Amino acid sequence: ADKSMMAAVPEWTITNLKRVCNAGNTSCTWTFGVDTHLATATSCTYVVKANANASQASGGPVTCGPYTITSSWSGQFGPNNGFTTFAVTDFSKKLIVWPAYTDVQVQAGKVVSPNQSYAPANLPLEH
Amino acid sequence: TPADKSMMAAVPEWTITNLKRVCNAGNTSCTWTFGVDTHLATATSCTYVVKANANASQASGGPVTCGPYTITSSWSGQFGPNNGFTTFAVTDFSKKLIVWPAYTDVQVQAGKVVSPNQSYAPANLPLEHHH
Repeated sequence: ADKSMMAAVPEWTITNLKRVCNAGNTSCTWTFGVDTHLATATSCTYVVKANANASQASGGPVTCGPYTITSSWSGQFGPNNGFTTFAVTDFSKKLIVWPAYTDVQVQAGKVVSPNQSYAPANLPLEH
Repeated sequence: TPADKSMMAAVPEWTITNLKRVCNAGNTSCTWTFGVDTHLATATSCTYVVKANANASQASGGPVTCGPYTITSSWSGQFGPNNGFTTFAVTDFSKKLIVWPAYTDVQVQAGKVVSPNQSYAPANLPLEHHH
């Protein structure tokens, strides 16, 4: 038997996503909004620090409004295809999305356009 | 350029089949076994081993290749240990598609197959095959 874990709600849009890292790459500040389209959007500032290579570091958990956010960077496909995945969880709703951005997309410190939308999945936590 | 873009690919959901975690007695190795069934093709069977000096069940794994897939995993206790959960990242590099199956420790701790099989909608990952 098969069960779809995808929620029957609109995709969540990650708005105006950008990554700004300091000169030494020991701190990267990600800013974005989370717009579920069914409620007021949430604005987030998400800072990842490291002794070296903050852009490769795993971040969080960070709270932003109803969300708990982490991130993980992967160079599994080589540096040219490095990418960061966020895990954005609304614990109250038991919903999770995983926005994922290549370094190519965010390296210039400009906002990613278009905004990217993701379908939430159910996470069967026990409250 | 449009304002917004759905990243969800126009393909059937990938079903993770017969998922099981078995860790050794000292929790220095956990073997996850599961299939990736995209339905568009016959399923791929995978054996995914995560090793650690301690607490392999909490350790990040991969990358491991299984058929066309590259797989990593990360465990999170952000909601407390009773709500620990493992998230996989399963990417088909050639198709530029990725899913993130996620299982709570409660679901897998018995070492028994998770049922029902859980399916996930793939997202597009805009990797550059042409640098």
